[PDB]
Amino acid sequence: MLADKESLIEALKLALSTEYNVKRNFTQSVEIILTFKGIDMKKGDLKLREIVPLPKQPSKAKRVLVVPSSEQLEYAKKASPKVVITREELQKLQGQKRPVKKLARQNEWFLINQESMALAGRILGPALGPRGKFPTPLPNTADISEYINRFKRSVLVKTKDQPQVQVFIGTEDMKPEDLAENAIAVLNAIENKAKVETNLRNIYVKTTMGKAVKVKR
Amino acid sequence: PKMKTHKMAKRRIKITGTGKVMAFKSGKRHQNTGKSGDEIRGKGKGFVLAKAEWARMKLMLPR
Amino acid sequence: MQKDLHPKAVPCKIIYQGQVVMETMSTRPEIHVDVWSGVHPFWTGEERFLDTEGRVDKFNKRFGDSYRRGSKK
Amino acid sequence: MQVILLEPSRLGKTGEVVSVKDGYARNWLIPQGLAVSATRTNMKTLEAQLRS
RNA sequence: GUCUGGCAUUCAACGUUGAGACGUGGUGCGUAGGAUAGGUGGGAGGCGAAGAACCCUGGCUACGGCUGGGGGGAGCCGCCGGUGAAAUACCACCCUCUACUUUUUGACGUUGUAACCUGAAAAAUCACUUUCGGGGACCGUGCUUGGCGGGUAGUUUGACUG
RNA sequence: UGAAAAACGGAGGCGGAGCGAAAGCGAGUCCGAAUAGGGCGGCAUUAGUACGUCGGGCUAGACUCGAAACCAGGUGAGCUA
RNA sequence: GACUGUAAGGUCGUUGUUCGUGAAACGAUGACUGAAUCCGCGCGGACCACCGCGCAAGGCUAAAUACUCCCAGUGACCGAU
RNA sequence: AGGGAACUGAAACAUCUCAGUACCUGAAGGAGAAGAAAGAGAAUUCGAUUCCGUUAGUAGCGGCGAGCGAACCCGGAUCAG
Repeated sequence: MLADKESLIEALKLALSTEYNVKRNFTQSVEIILTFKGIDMKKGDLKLREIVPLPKQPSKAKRVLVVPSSEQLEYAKKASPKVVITREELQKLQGQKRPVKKLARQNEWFLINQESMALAGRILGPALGPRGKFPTPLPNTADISEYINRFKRSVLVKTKDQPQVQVFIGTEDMKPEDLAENAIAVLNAIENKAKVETNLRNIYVKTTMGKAVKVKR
Repeated sequence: PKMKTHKMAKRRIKITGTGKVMAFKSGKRHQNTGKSGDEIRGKGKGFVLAKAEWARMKLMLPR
Repeated sequence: MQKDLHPKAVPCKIIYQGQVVMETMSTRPEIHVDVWSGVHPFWTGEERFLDTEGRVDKFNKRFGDSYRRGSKK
Repeated sequence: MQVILLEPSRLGKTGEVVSVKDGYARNWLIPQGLAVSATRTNMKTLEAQLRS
């Protein structure tokens, strides 16, 4: 509960201007970055690794890689992420060397079927130290498809070693004012689940590639 | 009205019943203890003889 | 009677009974003292309900500059 | 209390929640032409004394 | 009681050694990486009429580094690079660590006036003191400390005992 | 209830196996490298307890009185000054 | 019936509390700190972790508990040093 | 509440027991005083003060000395804003 609903108003919503940002070719996204005091990470309280997808449906946000089977292949590509294989017909990512680092670096969220923790796990998942990626389960249904859509447009906050509450949320061109409850269903949402209440540092916010702004208590 | 002197309400206080009462033998212990080997095996309720009449005002009500 | 401070004052308690160089360490101390005292504040003021002369206090003017009764000097 | 200021001629002039002197604004900086805050007009007249 | 230190009814300044923070930020030599690494999210363009490749040159170098101006004036930098515990800048970065543009802090010496007290005017030594000269942070009360102190207090000062 | 009462009443403690710093253990027990020993349920074993007058004692000056001395308050100093 | 019954924790020095004060929070004062500001805040006898309950902020609450100047009545006391 | 010693005991003897007691001073009714809260408890319960009943005469305190002494379970008057 960093703050009530009215927090990501003048905090994360600014890109259209002049001296501020830059007038590139296409509209960019929005950033949320803070600055912490020190470091501590193995017994008490950090590492924000939550399951926080997103209600509304934006556009092509993050990417996903799937390792289904032979009975769940085409029904696991309804989002055009990057590339999806099968089970038996999939043994190319365990023979070469360097080419292996092309299916793990540019894929944020994962939607790996519950039947693949090795064929793609220690090969293109938890091994990614910097990116901090891993495999996550799926709901309990005999069908696996829509979960793919309700997972790419999502936003994850990888744990690592950077002093800043990086909280991706979407973009900025349609109706950024859509933080009526979506933004409230991300950070503010996590309060009836995690174990927190007080003491993180100051809160900062800013524009993309121009300057930096501030937030409030 | 009975105060029960807590100090010597510690040590030996427990009651027996229909035989003999306990005590404390107490040697010397502490430092320079490099000799002796008998009382080393004799310490706890070292019975005195019968002088357990004084001690009563030490305790004698809900231990 | 226009003696004690109008506010709340301090007197009517306060004694001593301390020791002399010994605070649990080597040798059980004696005692040596067991007598009386008291405390009072200071001056400066203006007006409040019921004028007479003025006595006020110490810790009663610092934040004591709101609960007035009719003044502006 | 909230300090604030508007009558200059001495160290800037704007408002501020800072008190260098030991609370002695209203005890010398008021009976010689000043004012030095003493009211609530800085939760209005501190928003409502700057517009246009 | 008397002798000494500590903050407030002692305010801006002033010649100041020390000290904390905010601000740029800022030492780090395991080769190599266009390049000698404890950095993350965003990223498609970073510097430059507040003057930018390149050169001269002064200061702490277990031989890394910290800045200016001028000499050349419109030229130097992100991406499929490799390797490294990590690939990077732009907004941040904590560590042993720093010199100030602001602020606060024992101050030594120096002007002025907002605690204060001693000499005219309204029933004349108080109480208002009305413009009072005045000097002014000193005089002092608080809690704490050390010393002295029979000034004052409670006790001991042992006992044996041919 | 009520010129007696009283049953109703397990708040409750004492007796109760114990030992052990206690923990905890256990009809048996503190030692540690443990048939050999002190206490105990034990036991040729009371497992009891309440009322009363009563042996000594106890919380109180409570066997009483006899001391000049320490204090709070209050009263004149017309005694010597 | 004549009125209108609903606007501060803390340090150092310490008093208490059963706690002679130190191996302990908790009333509060001597000079310094008026922070938190709500899934924030007060403590479980210092603190760590989790629970429990209560929230600045001012009082009223009759009834019993404890009292004994007067009016009836009441007790196995004295006897007008 | 402002209130504050003290002969005694510890076989004498400044922390102490007397205690907050003697005395002074302020209040009103013959009722004021605590009494509905940043609470007691502790199985993952219970609400408004005090008294005595039982505990606990336990925990602690403590020239570690005599000694003072809650909360854990209990009755009623009261289990009301």
